[PDB]
Amino acid sequence: VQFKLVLVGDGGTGKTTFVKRHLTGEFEKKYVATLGVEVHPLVFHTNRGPIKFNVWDTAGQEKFGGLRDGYYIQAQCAIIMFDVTSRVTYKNVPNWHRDLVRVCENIPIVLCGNKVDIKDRKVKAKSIVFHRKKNLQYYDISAKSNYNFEKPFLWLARKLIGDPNLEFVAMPALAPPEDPALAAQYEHDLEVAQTTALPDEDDDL
Amino acid sequence: TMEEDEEVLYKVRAKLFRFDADAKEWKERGTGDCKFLKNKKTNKVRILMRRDKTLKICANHIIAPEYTLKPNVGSDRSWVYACTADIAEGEAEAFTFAIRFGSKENADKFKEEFEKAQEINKK
Amino acid sequence: TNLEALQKKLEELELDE
Amino acid sequence: SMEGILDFSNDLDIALLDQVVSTFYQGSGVQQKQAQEILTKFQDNPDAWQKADQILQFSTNPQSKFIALSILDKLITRKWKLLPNDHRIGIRNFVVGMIISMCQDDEVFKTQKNLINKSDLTLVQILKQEWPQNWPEFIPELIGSSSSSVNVCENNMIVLKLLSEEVFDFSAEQMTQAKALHLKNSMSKEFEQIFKLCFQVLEQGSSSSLIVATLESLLRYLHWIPYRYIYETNILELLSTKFMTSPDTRAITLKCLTEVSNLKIPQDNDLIKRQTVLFFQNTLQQIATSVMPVTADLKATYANANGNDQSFLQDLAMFLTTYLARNRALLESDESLRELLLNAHQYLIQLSKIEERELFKTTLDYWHNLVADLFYEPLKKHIYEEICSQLRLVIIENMVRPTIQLYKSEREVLVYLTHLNVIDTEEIMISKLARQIDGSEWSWHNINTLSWAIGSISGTMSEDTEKRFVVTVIKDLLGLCEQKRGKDNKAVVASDIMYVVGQYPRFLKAHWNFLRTVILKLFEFMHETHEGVQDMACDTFIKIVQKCKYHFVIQQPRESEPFIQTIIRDIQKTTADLQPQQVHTFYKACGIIISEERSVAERNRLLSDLMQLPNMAWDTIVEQSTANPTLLLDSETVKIIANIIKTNVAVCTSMGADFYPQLGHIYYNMLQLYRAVSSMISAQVAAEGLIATKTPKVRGLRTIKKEILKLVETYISKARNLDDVVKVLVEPLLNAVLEDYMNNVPDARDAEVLNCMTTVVEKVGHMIPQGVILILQSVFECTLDMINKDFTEYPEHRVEFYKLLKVINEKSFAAFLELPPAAFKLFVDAICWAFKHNNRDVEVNGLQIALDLVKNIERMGNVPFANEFHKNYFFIFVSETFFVLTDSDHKSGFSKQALLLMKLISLVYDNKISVPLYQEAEVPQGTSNQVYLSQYLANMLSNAFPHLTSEQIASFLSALTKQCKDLVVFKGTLRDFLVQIKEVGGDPTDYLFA
Ligand SMILES: Nc1nc2c(ncn2[C@@H]2O[C@H](COP(=O)(O)OP(=O)(O)NP(=O)(O)O)[C@@H](O)[C@H]2O)c(=O)[nH]1
Ligand SMILES: [Mg+2]
Repeated sequence: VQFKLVLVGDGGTGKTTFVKRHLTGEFEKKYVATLGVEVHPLVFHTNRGPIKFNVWDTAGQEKFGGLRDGYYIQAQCAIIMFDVTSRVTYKNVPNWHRDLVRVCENIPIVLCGNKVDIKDRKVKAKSIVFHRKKNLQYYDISAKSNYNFEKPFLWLARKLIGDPNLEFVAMPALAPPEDPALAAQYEHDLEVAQTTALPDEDDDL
Repeated sequence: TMEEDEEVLYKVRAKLFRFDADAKEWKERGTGDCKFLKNKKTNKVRILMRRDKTLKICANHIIAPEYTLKPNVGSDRSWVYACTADIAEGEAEAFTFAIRFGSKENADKFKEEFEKAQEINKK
Repeated sequence: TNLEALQKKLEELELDE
Repeated sequence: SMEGILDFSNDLDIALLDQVVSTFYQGSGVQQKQAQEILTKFQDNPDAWQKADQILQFSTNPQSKFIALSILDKLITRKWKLLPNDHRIGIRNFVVGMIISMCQDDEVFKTQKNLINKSDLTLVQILKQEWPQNWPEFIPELIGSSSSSVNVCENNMIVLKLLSEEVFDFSAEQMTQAKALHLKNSMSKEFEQIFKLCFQVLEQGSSSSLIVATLESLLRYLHWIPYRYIYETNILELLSTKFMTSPDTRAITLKCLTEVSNLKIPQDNDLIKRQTVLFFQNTLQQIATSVMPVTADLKATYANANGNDQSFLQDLAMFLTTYLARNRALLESDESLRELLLNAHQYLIQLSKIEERELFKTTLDYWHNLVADLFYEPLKKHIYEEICSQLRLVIIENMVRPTIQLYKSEREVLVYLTHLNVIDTEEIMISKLARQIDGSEWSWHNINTLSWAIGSISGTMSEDTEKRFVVTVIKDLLGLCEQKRGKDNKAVVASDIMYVVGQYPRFLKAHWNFLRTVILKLFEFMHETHEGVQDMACDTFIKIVQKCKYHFVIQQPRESEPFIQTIIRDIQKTTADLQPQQVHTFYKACGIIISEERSVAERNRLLSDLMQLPNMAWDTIVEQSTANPTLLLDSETVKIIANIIKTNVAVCTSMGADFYPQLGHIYYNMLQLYRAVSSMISAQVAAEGLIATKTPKVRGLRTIKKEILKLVETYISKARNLDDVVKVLVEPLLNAVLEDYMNNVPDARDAEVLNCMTTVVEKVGHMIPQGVILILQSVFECTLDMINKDFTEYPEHRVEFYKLLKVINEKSFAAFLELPPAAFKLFVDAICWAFKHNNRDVEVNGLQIALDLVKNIERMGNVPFANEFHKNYFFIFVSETFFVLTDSDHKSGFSKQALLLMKLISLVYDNKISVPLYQEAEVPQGTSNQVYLSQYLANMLSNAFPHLTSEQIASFLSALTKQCKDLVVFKGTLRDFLVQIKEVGGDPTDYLFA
């Protein structure tokens, strides 16, 4: 049970950061623009079984657009991303939406306003209305603070499986298992690890 | 959840990091409840930690009596230690872990719960 | 008395048992 | 081996392309990944378009044909005019022919919609280039060909829909003003025949797919077509009756009628009013008989999520709110339209019960519109009394925690509704409270929601009615708390009790004995170990104080002293169990009260007594740590110092100018402490390296320095005696922070130093010209070197740096006049460096500094510094501004780039620059600056955009200089330029648009 998800939006809105947070749990602080698209399998465990998203993380910068709307062919769902600290990224939301629905005429789409963790918010909630006439689900999200970061996938999963009561459930936790030829190896890796300070030491966790 | 035959000795809010040696960088692995799960049939203690909301496993390994908690240069509320067999993302892999807590008290309390579990796992 | 009883009833607001 | 197609020396292996394409779409892993990079390079090859016709003819893979059309699209969009003419007609005939072939074959017209839609779009891209000037028979032949087959008639509706979108909906940025106007006029001229074909299809049936495609294109037309086509035909009757019955056409028809509810019509005609009433009546009738009756439970329907029910209910909410917000007055007077008015609002009532955040906000916006009108418009509220009564319950039951914006909207609607019928609002809230007491609706979420709703209507009832309401509520809440078991339940209700009383300060201010009891109760809760209680007690305390402060500063009847004295007296026992952040809130609250005392001697006495415990702890450490500086590495000692400064920050935050006596008590020793901590940080970096800046010990030391600066910032930003700031505060502050900043390694420099200096220059900058010079000397060059290597390192220093340069350029411009010429050149470089940032904070400040710097130079007049400034940096600023305007990586700053450029150009065409901007060998003598400016810009654009013709550059520059007094037109000419540089062969006459 696999579903193709295309993720579109302006460059720098955090599309790749959002995907990596779901893939590995990390938060990539650097902006390394995507070249064309990066496909990643993403699996969630639900009370209706596991659902697998094949995420097509497309490129936002025009100079790296690649096949552009060619990536949308046969997509079964999508996420449109913008940045609530950049008004131009919300102004371009109708452009991404137009290009998307011209290829995929009837798929569930989530509109996501990323980076709500930033204090100086530029796109105010009262100004975000584009999703209404287009029947998109909207969420404030932050890949940095993980605010609502699961909501877009939960909503898409409910629409794709067709069960509004679908929920995420905990994976079955197997029993974990139980040489001095590598003792000096792990000690060297631990020495450098203790001398590299953990990031974001002023955060709550 | 496959946590039926286990009892919870300790539970604490924490953030789990893994060291990217080939990048000279720490990388987050998950945030959520870190639990000391004690099996009632094999009499062994393990680490189980699940991410909030998605409930995905970011730590799954036995509290080996040979592991040593060591502080990080930039934190008074964290412990760094090496792990040789963790099955959070498949088969057992080696990781240098760091785990941070809300305060120095919880980090101290975690340390005194971590070796107490180490005493149990050698019996 | 109505506002006097209210003041006394709030004075007795306690969280324990 | 898949890299076999990238070699265009051979011939294209079509079968290999179809396999590479399917490997990318259906494969996975490394095979898909390098097939991806191969397809990108094949598509990005400038000659690939020549190989697009054999792909579209011989390939067996629809995705391959899609990619071939994409390669064509890039060619038609960017290089169509550069082609030989016969190629343009060949491509155009090939696309037309292929579309005709795909519509005749029923299995490809049904199973390859993506390919046909992409082909229709490629055709539309050609029409934008060729139509109508080189294709005047397209529309007549499209209509003629539509009568042949049904598949072509339906496909022609898709082409017209996409045409309408490209010309009217998406043209404003994608094409020049002239080209857009040309295309709009062309469609407008020939729409009469388009509407006839569309209307005939809608009236004669019968293919549902043909009907839907025709309705979809009508949706786009409604954005721009004249109103006569909608009201002077029968199409409103078709939409509101026939097409509402069939679910295939219902969704698009509802969206068409929603757009009709927005058309430009005459508000004088009595039949257009009747036609606006008529289609609404028909639509609501079809909904009641074909979809669901007005009593239906839309909340359950939406939650079941069957079929397209969610999208339909969303579209119904949009339709009703849109129509009723514009036309509900048409239904309010006629008695025969009353039931139609109320059923429609009853559908909205039912829609408002749906659990869907975004949908609720849509309906809530309409309710806000309605109840506001019933509050102000005569003879209206009696119509909606049953609607409004239901709405009160809906909003009370959906009250959110006080999203920030959503609560304000709910409060305003609920307050309007309370004005309209106080009595009905009271009984609903007391009923809901009774249902919390008997347990039928008891819930933590339900009791909190009701408390928020009760607290939101504060100030809408008369004070006497409010009194009895508050007493009834607080008494019933106290009985609820008394009756529940366990600290979890009792804490929730006690929290709600404190929230409600906090929301009614008019009640608290009229009953001192009750107010005192409340405060004394909050002091008890400040010892509660249960989580959240201490935070709630502190938040309620300062909230109540902010509104009733006067009743704590005066002596109440039958009291021996103002209650503020009683609070300060017991402050150690009251705050003994609180965390430091909570103690700071407490002290801030006390500071709010003290500032109400306008007797100076009495206010300073209360300030001295309030600050007694932190002052005693401060005098202890200042003596202990100065003799001798080892305790400053003790963890506990650093924490005590920071918490003492934070307490001073909290009190200074609420007292502002009145804080000066307490600041004088610690100021000199605090600055000395700042120096000692600064030494220890530098010593720790020396002994352990740059990693020391990340250790807890040093981070604790930097916290002290940050809090010291924040305290100074807080007072100076709010000071009233600016003279004392200048003679007492500024000079010892600069001696403490500037040299320490300058002589620290970059990783040890606190960016808060720059922010503190920004505050000082903001308020007293006009009074300390020599101090401003010393600030630049100490931080300018060393900070610039930290941030001029890339765009990422030191983000805080980056933002504070340009905030500081901005305020210095505003308040003490003479400081830059004192810089040596080499330093002033670094100033200009740093401004242009800020242009190139994508960081909006840096970019906006950098453009503002450039604009303010030019105005600073202009107001100097004809003097050697201004003349030299223009010869040295005028064209630098012109060329750097053009660069960020045209590189497509700084689009967020377009507006302020345009204005800065307009200011630079207008200077030359207003002869405000005395000197010639050229050297007298570059150009013959006597040449005006205007002539040289055009020659400089023409050469600059010719080298920066070599694909432009000289005639384009000349026409653009001619229009730009003529329009340097009209920002709206100026910006339109820049946007036209930004379009033409993306292509080859742009029409130079486009710049004559205005
Ligand atoms: N403060 C904050 N920053 C975020 C957040 N999410 C992403 N970012 C930051 O935004 C920047 C852009 O990163 P990226 O994920 O690559 O954006 P993108 O949309 O994939 N770029 P492109 O479309 O060109 O491939 C990163 O530096 C990242 O740290 C967020 O939630 N909060
Ligand atoms: Mg990316």
